[PDB]
Amino acid sequence: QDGEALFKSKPCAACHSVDTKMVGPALKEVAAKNAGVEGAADTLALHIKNGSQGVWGPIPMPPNPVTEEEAKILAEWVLSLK
Ligand code: HEC
Repeated sequence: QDGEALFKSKPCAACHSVDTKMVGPALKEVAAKNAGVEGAADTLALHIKNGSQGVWGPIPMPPNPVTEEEAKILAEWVLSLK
């Protein structure tokens, strides 16, 4: 309740997903990509605010209105997804 709920209010669900997918790699598939790199939370923060591409597909992710506070938490729950 201190990590998943945030993903809800966060439009990250509109594009990303938890047990499926639509545009970007579901945090589940992404968690496995940055799993070995548990310290990937810092790299994601730079890929979320300034968007990022080539890491998954030719679809650059538009910058989202997220700060370091929400970007950090959301990054902690995404890494703890599984
Ligand atoms: C559709 C406009 C998206 C919304 C809304 C959010 N994200 Fe996204 N994200 C999107 C795409 C298409 C991609 C893949 C980009 C690529 O080419 O690889 C992503 C990727 C991420 C990642 C991983 C970045 C990487 O591994 O290099 C993260 C950590 C991520 N997105 C986070 C994130 C958050 C927290 C969002 C809500 C603020 C969010 N995304 C929304 C597309 C879209």
